Amino acid sequence: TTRIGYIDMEYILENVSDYKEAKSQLELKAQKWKQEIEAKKLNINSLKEGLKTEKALLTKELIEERETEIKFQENEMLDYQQKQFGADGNLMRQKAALAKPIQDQVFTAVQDIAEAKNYDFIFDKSSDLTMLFSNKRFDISDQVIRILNRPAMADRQKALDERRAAREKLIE
Amino acid sequence: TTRIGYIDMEYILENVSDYKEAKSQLELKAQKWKQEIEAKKLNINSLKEGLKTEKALLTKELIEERETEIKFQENEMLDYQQKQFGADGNLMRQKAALAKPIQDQVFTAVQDIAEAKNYDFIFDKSSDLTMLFSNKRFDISDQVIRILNRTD
Amino acid sequence: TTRIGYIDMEYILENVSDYKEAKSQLELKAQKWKQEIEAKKLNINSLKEGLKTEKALLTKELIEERETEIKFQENEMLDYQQKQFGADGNLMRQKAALAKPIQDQVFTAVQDIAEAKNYDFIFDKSSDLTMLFSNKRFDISDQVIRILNRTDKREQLNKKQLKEQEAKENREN
Amino acid sequence: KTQFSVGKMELENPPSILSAYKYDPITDRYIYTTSVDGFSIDYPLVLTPKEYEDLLLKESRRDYFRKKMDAIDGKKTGAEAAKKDLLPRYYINSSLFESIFGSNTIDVKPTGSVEM
Amino acid sequence: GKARYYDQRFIPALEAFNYILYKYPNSSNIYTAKIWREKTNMRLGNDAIVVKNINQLLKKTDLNKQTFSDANALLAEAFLNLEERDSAVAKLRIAEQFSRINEDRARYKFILGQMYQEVGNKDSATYYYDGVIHMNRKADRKYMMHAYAKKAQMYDYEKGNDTIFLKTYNKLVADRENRPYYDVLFYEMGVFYDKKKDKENALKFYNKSLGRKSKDPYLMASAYRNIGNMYFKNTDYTMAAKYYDSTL
Amino acid sequence: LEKQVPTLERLN
Ligand SMILES: *[C@H]1O[C@H](CO)[C@@H](O)[C@H](O)[C@@H]1O
Ligand SMILES: *[C@H]1O[C@H](CO)[C@@H](O)[C@H](O)[C@@H]1O
Ligand SMILES: *[C@H]1O[C@H](CO)[C@@H](O)[C@H](O)[C@@H]1O
Ligand SMILES: *[C@H]1O[C@H](CO)[C@@H](O)[C@H](O)[C@@H]1O
Repeated sequence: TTRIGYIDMEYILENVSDYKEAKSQLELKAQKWKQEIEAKKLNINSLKEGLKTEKALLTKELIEERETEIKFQENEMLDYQQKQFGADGNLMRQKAALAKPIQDQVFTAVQDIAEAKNYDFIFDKSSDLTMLFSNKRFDISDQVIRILNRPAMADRQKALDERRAAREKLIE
Repeated sequence: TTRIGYIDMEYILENVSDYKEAKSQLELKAQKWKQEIEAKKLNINSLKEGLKTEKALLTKELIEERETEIKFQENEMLDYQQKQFGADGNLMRQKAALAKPIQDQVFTAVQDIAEAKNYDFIFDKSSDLTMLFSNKRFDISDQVIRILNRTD
Repeated sequence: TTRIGYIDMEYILENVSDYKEAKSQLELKAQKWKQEIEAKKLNINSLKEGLKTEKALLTKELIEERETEIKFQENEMLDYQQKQFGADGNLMRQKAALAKPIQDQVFTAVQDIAEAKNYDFIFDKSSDLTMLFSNKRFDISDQVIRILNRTDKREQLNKKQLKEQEAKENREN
Repeated sequence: KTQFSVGKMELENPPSILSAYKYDPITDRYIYTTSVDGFSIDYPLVLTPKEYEDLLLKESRRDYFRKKMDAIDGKKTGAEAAKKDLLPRYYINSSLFESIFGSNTIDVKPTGSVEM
Repeated sequence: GKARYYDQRFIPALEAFNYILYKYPNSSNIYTAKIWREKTNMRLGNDAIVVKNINQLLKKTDLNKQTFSDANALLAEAFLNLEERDSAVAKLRIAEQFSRINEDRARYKFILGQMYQEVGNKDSATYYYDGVIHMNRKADRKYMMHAYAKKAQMYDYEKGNDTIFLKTYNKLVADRENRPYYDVLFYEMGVFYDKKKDKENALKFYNKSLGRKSKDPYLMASAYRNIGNMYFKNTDYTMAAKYYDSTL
Repeated sequence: LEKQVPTLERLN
């Protein structure tokens, strides 16, 4: 009265092209952010070199003012890095936005199969919790993939009956 | 004959107490500490660059003391980072003090419910990575929440 | 309905004597490596003190050679420390490889137990925190430990015992 | 309808974002840092020996089990290489299985002439 | 398991041996599986466990002579990894005593001689090297020729008889069966003449060893370096530099 | 010297 199946999301996502496209888009966005940060680093290094080339000529007040300007630029860089790659913003949001459609398709397929087969829980075989044994007939990964990408005597007798029916129907 | 339930630890934690606001405050403090560490790293790098610029004018003796000062600053930053962000202390200790009494109370309530109602397995759905789908009929978190609220 | 069993890998590893002895030997080897690192540090400090004591009597070239030798010794010590105690160093890699044969034996025993007793799923309870409450009736860890001890302390049957076993198993035909 | 409690699936970090453990011998600690180009994305996690060791052993055991059952299953794009280090009890491969004849091809051909 | 072991894939080999010990209690290969599991563990760096388990097995098993020798060789290797020279020597002595394969016996006697020479016991080292020599054609000639080389290394330069040594090694190096090892012999002779302060003969025999084209790079390098040192100690630094360039 | 040639070029 309580049935459990498993999904093995790694294998399923290996068979979805949208997953690879989303990974490529995320990598492209990360590269764009890295290029912007590198441009800011180049500007800051140019400012540092400009201050260094005159550190032995001007007085202390000008040196201190230029150092404060450099520190302000570095703080602006740190703020930009925390905004782009930080723990909240423009990377978590981008990841969630890219993963929302794939999650929608995969979870719609999984929910359809779970409702059809009356499963109460659907574990993930590729998660942190490891199953050393699985009954292998509760694995619904192949059915999910098919949905996304869209007693030998008895078998022999069924094949013979199907052949007879097909041969009878084809000629008439 | 096998009876299985599950709980959502995050949902119970948010319902019984003001866990979200305290967690957000702790996250803000941790971000402030991380920014302080980054500022210390920037200051150390600036000191290293300044020492590198002035080497000929030095007697190799003030160079030694400047290197020791830089090493002292680096060690101070490292010990501050370990104290604030160690596996035990000032972030993990604060998070533990935030979520440990309620976690122990939830564990005790879950054990009591399991013994009384003869549950065989109680799963924790809070990870959201394992346990992708749950029937929500084998959900005992309202019972855990009511048991927690019964205690003052 | 589904039948669920589980093991506790930490418990199983705790109840295996050879694993504990191997871990102790690994700790002893790590202590020996730390002593070697301390000896390297002592040599480096002796070189630095020797250079400092007579730094005035040396020319610039000789000072440069002594400083390069000290830097080479320091870099060698750092390389040895990273190679032995790094995140993927000798110590950590050898620690991770200790339980692999035990994991193989546990996996085989779990497959056999789940075949024998009609278990649909067997979980590793210690892999994550998903399993909050687990009834001890479904814990097959002690059975796995019994199996592991049985294969560890195996004994070859005698000629009389082998003949008796052949006669017993040949009674079907 | 059964009103499922849906979990979640998320993308992993792009390869440009490194995430690694570094051993600091000055304090004898292991620091986990997730950085893009040296900028710590989250809080560093510094642990003692026997604190890094427990987590490393846990993840290594999990990875060993996962790789073994991935090799057993076979449909994971890389399980064929790992099948060699498997116990042959857990899989059957057809490369060393042959039919009554080595293949199903028929190649017996005639050459010459016939006269009436 | 054996094929995986000799392929140096030790974890799967151990898995196969453990499966033998787990699934087949009525098998007649239980002791062979145990010994193979122990040597796989030794290859995995568990020498203390290997010593414990092999001692347990050898306590009451009265197993076959060849497997007894194999177990003692495994014990000797495990003790070597534990840095216990005396235990390794005793175990290798037992393994050589109980061995039935002539190649293994010659290798074990050579390793025993090497152990005693490393410790400094030239009497026992000479005993075991002479034991290798006494196995004349029952084993590979490399063991006998290198035993002669190591006997030359342990020559007593204060009280030893130069005439007997010279006649023995001249007879050795004027033999057709010893050609593939002439270099190893020639170098040794040069070393002898190097330590008797006879630079002409030392240079001649070093040159002979070099002209033998050893195919072992370190023997060629050692001969070049020894000639370079002979020239350096003679205040001839141009030739010393040339020969150092040669050995580099 | 080559670090101060640019500021020599720079004027006003
Ligand atoms: C191996 O055996 C030697 C002598 O047999 C001992 O001295 C050693 O301590 C180890 O037990
Ligand atoms: C090795 O063997 C020689 C000859 O048997 C002994 O004299 C020596 O003391 C060591 O035991
Ligand atoms: C070795 O001994 C012979 C005589 O036995 C000597 O003639 C020779 O010079 C060397 O001393
Ligand atoms: C080093 O020097 C020796 C001297 O003869 C050469 O034979 C060798 O080829 C290398 O040039």
